Amino acid sequence: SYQDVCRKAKEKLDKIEMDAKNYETNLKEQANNADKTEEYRKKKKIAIEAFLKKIEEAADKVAREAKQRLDEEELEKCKEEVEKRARELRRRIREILERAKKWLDQ
Repeated sequence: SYQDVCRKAKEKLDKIEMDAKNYETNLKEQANNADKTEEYRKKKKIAIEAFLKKIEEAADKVAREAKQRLDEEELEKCKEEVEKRARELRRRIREILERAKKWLDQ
């Protein structure tokens, strides 16, 4: 049903968002203290970008599949809600990357 599809897509996006927040918390807590050379910063930035781009692939897949299922009344309200949730997740993922680059450039 459109109700189950909506609820499940939102639940999956919430899980991806929490995984991104937990990853960010783990960066600040578990990362080791070494000489922050230009090379160290570039190596860490490319890995963080790769990790966050893979989180974005998961969010994109959940959103595209939810929209596709809702396409095949209140169904339009659900599509708007899932798309708004996908956009906000994308902005949050972008804000994590920006804070991480600022954190490495300290």
